[PDB]
Amino acid sequence: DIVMTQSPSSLTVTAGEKVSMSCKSSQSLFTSGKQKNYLTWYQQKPGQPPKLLIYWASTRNSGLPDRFTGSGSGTDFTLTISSVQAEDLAVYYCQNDYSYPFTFGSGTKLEIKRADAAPTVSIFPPSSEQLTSGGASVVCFLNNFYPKDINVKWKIDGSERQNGVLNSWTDQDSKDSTYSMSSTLTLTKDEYERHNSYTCEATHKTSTSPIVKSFNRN
Amino acid sequence: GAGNQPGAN
Amino acid sequence: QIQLVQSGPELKKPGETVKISCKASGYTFTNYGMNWVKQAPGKGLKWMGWINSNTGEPTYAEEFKGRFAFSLETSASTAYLQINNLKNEDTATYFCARWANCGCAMDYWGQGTTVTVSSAKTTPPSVYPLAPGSAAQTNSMVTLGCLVKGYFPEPVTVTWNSGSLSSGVHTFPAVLQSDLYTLSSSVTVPSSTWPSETVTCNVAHPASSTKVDKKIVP
Repeated sequence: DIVMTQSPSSLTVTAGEKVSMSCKSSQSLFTSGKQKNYLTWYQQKPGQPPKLLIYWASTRNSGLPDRFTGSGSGTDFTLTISSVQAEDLAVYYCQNDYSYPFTFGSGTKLEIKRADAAPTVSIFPPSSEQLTSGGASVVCFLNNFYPKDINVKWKIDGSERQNGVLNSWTDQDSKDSTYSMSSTLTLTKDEYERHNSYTCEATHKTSTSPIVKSFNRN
Repeated sequence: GAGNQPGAN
Repeated sequence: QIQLVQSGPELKKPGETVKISCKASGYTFTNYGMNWVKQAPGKGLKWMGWINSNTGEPTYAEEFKGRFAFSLETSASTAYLQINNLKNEDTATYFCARWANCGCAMDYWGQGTTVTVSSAKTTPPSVYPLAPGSAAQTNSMVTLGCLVKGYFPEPVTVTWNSGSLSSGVHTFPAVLQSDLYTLSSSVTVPSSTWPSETVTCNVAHPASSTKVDKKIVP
């Protein structure tokens, strides 16, 4: 079958710069009969289905912004974005459309470099609907930071706990290019109610001292 | 116009 | 107004049979063939095959012969994908995609159908509000959230104010601590807006059919 090789696998740019990504094919996709290259470029944003960008290796799909340019012929093809915006965060795929099987490439992932940003940290005690149910989950949101690398510690009465904590990172944001993460510490009812002070502390690249949020029992 | 005849053939 | 609407997410056990529909609207159904594309979680696109909307004859890729079947219902303008003898490698999102009028690209795509294969049973979630302990002093912004715990399987759709509150939302990816998933979502609104105006967390778990609106009052 025809193998479609995509390069680079991943690349990271600041908004406003130009990028180029390559798609090479195992067999030629040019037919002289219509004088067209049967290669397609699709874009897939996080969580969405793939969106058609360029067919016939150079023709834009209707409504496409003019920063996207397809190029190339035969076996070697290129997709170019003139000035990347934060919404251009995506995986770009090429597809052989010459012959069966109509195979895809492995894709090129486009990520964004932003300025450094400290997380906005929020701590939340468990709901009464959960507390009367016997469970408890204390939640900590660390929103809109860059870069993705971050560390969270949980302090119960000053002593640090790591058991029963779950962490989750969002993807890079399509509008402000930041990352966010949530940390959830899940305990039982009486274990939560037999201590008073709960502290969520966050260490990031932006500050040498950690950002600390806390609460007490009213 | 097809659509149901895809590719170079 | 060309639209491809696929059926909802499915949870099956290993060895069973699943049928995904893809209903087409806005165009003449028998002039465009229907492709099927598989996407395993965190992976790329794999073209599975296509079905000719005029003849009914399907063509499948080599990995997808034997356990996969394409079908048509021209009276309803619908394409069908059937997967027999489900394995854990079939856990993926499956897209239907219409062949373009050029014969060279996939013009329009369905939203995707997530098929999850697991022996675990469907359990509805518990939804809890996440309110700040201390009122806003001079920060001018308030962060709120809601926590969805103990659900299986994925996915759940979390919106705020029925989609009207969409800027400042972070929905975090679910983590599977046990055989149950837990997800959390955060919204950041101005301190003038809340608590004067209402904000509600809308959660949909279609496998259990558990649409829930919850206000975040206290």
